[PDB]
Amino acid sequence: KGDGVVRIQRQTSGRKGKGVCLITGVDLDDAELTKLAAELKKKCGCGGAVKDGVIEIQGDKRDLLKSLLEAKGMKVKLAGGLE
Repeated sequence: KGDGVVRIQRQTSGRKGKGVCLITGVDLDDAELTKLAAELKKKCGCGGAVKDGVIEIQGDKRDLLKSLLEAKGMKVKLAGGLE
């Protein structure tokens, strides 16, 4: 009962120096995807752009990402791992 899963990952390069955020997987209508990325770029600090299902977001706020995601009631895939 959802049809759509958003997953936010953070490919950092160390402790603190430069982190990136890639948003992809949102299985939803194409026009709907543009509305999602447009909402995050509305009040997140830096207008992020989209790229054929690939929205680039510069910021390590994965925590806030899981929140806005639970706002729609869809599923999420908080990525992670120990390295």
